[PDB]
Amino acid sequence: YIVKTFWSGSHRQC
Amino acid sequence: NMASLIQRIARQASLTFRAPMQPGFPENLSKLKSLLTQLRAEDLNIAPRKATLQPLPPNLPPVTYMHIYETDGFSLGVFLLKSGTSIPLHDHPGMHGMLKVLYGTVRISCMDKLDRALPPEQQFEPPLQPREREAVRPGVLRSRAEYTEASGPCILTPHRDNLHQIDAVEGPAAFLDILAPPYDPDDGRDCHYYRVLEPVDLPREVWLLETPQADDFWCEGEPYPGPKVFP
Ligand SMILES: [Cl-]
Ligand SMILES: [Cl-]
Ligand SMILES: [Co+2]
Repeated sequence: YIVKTFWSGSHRQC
Repeated sequence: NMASLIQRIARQASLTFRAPMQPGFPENLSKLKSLLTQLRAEDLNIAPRKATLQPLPPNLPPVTYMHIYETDGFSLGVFLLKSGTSIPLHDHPGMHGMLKVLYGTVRISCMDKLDRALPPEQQFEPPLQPREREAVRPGVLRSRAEYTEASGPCILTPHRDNLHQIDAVEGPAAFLDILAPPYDPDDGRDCHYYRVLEPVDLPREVWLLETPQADDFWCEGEPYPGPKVFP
């Protein structure tokens, strides 16, 4: 899934 | 009577990042660097992690992140790299960054985009597809060195060393990272990944191709065990 993180931007967290 | 070192780092980061233009910035950045130079893994209650010598199963991430604090001005946390892993080459658009190795050894490769067309006869290995040949852009490889907890902090800025790749060398490694401002995809500040291309001494010109986040790279959060940063 994609999460908008402040620590690596748009991140595919999987 | 004395706040924890990580509290003091967060306070100084807030003062420092509220760009080059502001006055007092260089002095505040120097003070922040001196605080980071003093930081050790034990100050964050993080024990150094050593290799398992076992393969990494497909369901676990190669890298994890411990969140410490974030404001609109900066983000503060720890990235923890397992043995044999890398954070692929990426940029930090319009951002400053500061990194301090906590344990282990990392190889940091530092690069910048040069702001040109690929010459028609140029070839790479592996060969590029047509859409990739259209998209490649010139860059400069500025440095490629190994860093440990004794190296002191590494800095990047919007226009220098803004692209970096971070490899865990001979086992797990971890580093504290400060980004300022943090990423903000909805504000148009996102993280872009790149490949450096080998055609067929530093600084030297290279070719850069923007690429999706690698299939075998992602990062998951894990609990931060150290002293807490309080408003
Ligand atoms: Cl206090
Ligand atoms: Cl090619
Ligand atoms: Co980075």
